Parts: sequence; C-alpha cells; structure tokens
Amino acid sequence: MWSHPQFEKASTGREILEKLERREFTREVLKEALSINDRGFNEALFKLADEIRRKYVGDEVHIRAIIEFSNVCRKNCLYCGLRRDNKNLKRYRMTPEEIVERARLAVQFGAKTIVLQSGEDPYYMPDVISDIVKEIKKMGVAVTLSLGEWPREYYEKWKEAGADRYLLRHETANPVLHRKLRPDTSFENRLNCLLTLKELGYETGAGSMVGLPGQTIDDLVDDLLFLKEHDFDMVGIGPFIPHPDTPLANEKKGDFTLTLKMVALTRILLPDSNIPATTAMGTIVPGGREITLRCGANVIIPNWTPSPYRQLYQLYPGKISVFEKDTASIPSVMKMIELLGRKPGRDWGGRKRVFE
Ligand SMILES: Nc1ncnc2c1ncn2[C@@H]1O[C@H](CSCC[C@H](N)C(=O)O)[C@@H](O)[C@H]1O
Ligand code: SF4
Ligand SMILES: [Cl-]
Ligand SMILES: [Cl-]
Ligand SMILES: [Cl-]
Ligand SMILES: [Cl-]
Repeated sequence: MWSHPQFEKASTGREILEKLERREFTREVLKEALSINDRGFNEALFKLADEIRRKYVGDEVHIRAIIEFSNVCRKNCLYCGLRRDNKNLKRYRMTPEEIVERARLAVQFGAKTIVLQSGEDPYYMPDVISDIVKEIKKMGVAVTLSLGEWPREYYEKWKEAGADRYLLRHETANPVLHRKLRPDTSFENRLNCLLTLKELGYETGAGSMVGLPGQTIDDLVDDLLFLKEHDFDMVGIGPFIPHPDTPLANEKKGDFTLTLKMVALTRILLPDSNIPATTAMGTIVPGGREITLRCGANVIIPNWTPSPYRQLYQLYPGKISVFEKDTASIPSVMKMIELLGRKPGRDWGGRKRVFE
C-alpha cells in the first residue's frame, strides 16, 4: 500500500529528550532512550540527569563505608562468586569485635554511615547482627544492612537494634529470569522482603544488574518502572561482570554506557533518591565511579573490609585492588569528591522528600 518511513534519528532523539524533560515516562519513551546509540543523545541524557541531581540532592556525595564481614553464602546465584557451589574460594567470617572496631575506625575517619554486608551466612542471624548494630549505633552514625533475604522477625529485630537502612537489590524484575539466575528463591520473595523492610520503617534500597544473560532492553525498562513504582530511597545499579568460577563465566559483560544510561534514567525518574556510583562501575572502566557521579549519582561506597578478608569477597573479578592499604579507601574517595568540585555529606545523608 502506502509507505511508513521512520522519522529522522536526530529529530526522534530530540523528541525523546523533550519527553523526559516534561516527565512523560511512557514505556516507549524509556525503551527508545535505552535503544539510541548516539553519543550526543547520551550526553544530553547525562546532562539532564546531572541537572536533576544538582536541583534535588545538591552537591554532597554521601560516603557509606562498607564492611563485607563474611563471604559465606547459603544461596547459589548463578552470577555470584560467593555462590555456595564455588569451592575455589577461601571462606571467612569476621568476629563481632573485629567488625565493631573496624566500624569504629571508619567513624573516626569521618564515615557517617556504616554498611554491613555479607553472604547469607546463618552464623550471625539474627542475634549476632543485633548486637553489632547496637554497638555501632552508639558511635553516632547511621547503620545500613545488606544481608539478603531473611524472615520478617529478623528484620524486625535488626530494626529494634537500631538499623536505619537495608539494601536488597531486586537484581531483575523479570520473574522468569530471576528464578533462573537465583534458583533458591524468586522475584516474589525478593519483593516481599523489600515490602516488609519498608513497612518496618527502614530506608530501603533496590536496584539491578545491567547486561545479565537473557536480559533485554524491555527487561531494563521493566526495572526502571519497578523502581519508579516503589519510590525507592536508594537504587544500586551496576553492570553484570562475569565471574570465572560461576556458570555465567563465558557470558557477555554488561555494557558501561548502557549501565550509565540506567543510572541517569533512575535519577530522572526518582529525583531525590540516593544513587551510588558503584564499585562495579569503577571496575569496568578506569574512572568509572567519577563518570557515574557526573551522570546522576550522589553516593560513594568506599571498601572498608580489612585484610586479609577484603581480597576474598570476590563477587566478580577486579573488584578489590591488591595494591591498596585497607585504610586507603575513605581518604581516596574524599579526594575524588574534592577533585569533582563536590563535597562530602554533612549529616547521615538520609533520603529527603524535596521533589514535588
Ligand atoms: N557478577 C556480578 N556482577 C555484578 N554485580 C554483581 C555480581 N554478583 C553479584 N553482584 C551484586 O552484588 C550485590 C551484593 S551480594 C551481598 C548481599 C546479599 N547476599 C544480597 O544478595 O543481597 C548483589 O545484589 C548483586 O547485584
Ligand atoms: S548475590 Fe548475595 S545471595 Fe546470591 S550468592 Fe552472592 S552473596 Fe549469596
Ligand atoms: Cl546507605
Ligand atoms: Cl549499591
Ligand atoms: Cl558494585
Ligand atoms: Cl573503594
């Protein structure tokens, strides 16, 4: 019959940016934004996200000092170096005293939030965690937990102990892919944990990997819409990095640009959310965290795990620099912040509601 030509790419690209600026976040708009492979479009997207960042979360880059206190995990996620079937990794557990005193040292170096992260290690759950949380809360700082999926009763105990925030990335909002990559659990379980945490009054963090095997652009759009639906306080996003001692060893690595676009779109969708420049972004590209901080991120998470454990928390290859002294990360990120013309957080850096 009659013809159906495409609009010119330049004019399409400009209309998408205009729709984002007017906050018309249709599925087709988000899909096209993630599908365009044009450096000028991408740069404009990043500039929009940076503008939104400046307006609604300002110039503070919040520093969260993480202690990865055990690499023992009862789960078997296909992507993760810590999966239980990986026997080519030395496992470790830190004592409560080691954890508490290491947190105290971060606080003295100026960290206003301590993040405690581990594999799903039953040793500590729930009472050892509670005791550690109570001790760190006496230091005058925020406490964030990232311990995986546990019963409501454990989450309730940890909140009573004084925990402020919980990070539980949704990983992938595609339920079919979620079950294939995380064969012990389900997207439904993961979402129920996130809903429970919010109900209990935690500030909650979700987020996802970009470039997982079997994940499409339509799946990434579903990730963005899920994030928007829940108005998450925090969103952690990074590229999938294949680990050699996992079933996903020979799969494609996630793409840096596409991941940066996911960060920028997250900022645009959730203007006053706390969004880190993740270590995975710094792993895949030299200076990756600094780039991400100019594309909508406003949080950085220096690695505060001590030797000799630090080098064993091998979620993905390249994660830990072996040349670094284990107290170098906090000063390092402070210098990075200074060089970007930003400033460290003044207070605990809790999510505020200033948009709308
Ligand atoms: N191969 C890989 N590439 C990139 N990020 C990875 C990865 N393996 C794991 N991660 C990320 O590292 C995060 C921490 S795992 C530790 C916390 C807890 N076990 C949990 O699963 O929530 C995960 O949420 C995941 O998104
Ligand atoms: S992602 Fe978290 S739950 Fe899954 S294997 Fe790794 S440490 Fe365990
Ligand atoms: Cl945090
Ligand atoms: Cl994160
Ligand atoms: Cl990361
Ligand atoms: Cl670091």
